[PDB]
Amino acid sequence: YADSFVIRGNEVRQIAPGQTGNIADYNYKLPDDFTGCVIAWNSNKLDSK
Amino acid sequence: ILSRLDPPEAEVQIDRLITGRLQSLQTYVTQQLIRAAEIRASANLAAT
Repeated sequence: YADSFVIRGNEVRQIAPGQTGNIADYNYKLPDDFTGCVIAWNSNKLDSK
Repeated sequence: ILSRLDPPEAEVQIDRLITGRLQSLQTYVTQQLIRAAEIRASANLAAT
């Protein structure tokens, strides 16, 4: 499964098992027993104006 | 542990408690089998 979305750099740390915050509590929660990967890159050139 | 720490870590520390307590309990059972043979040896002599 490939899940993709956009967040602030500050919040990439929440895309990981056992974290808290607006993102992990209300938007995208990973389970405690997670067996995959997280890939994140900066996209100022594309998603800001 | 589980309440104040972090679940991923609590699991490893609880497994250490489980292993240590299991080893204690297994030691108890081994010594009961060794002692049970002594009581049976005595009971065989008393029956004789």
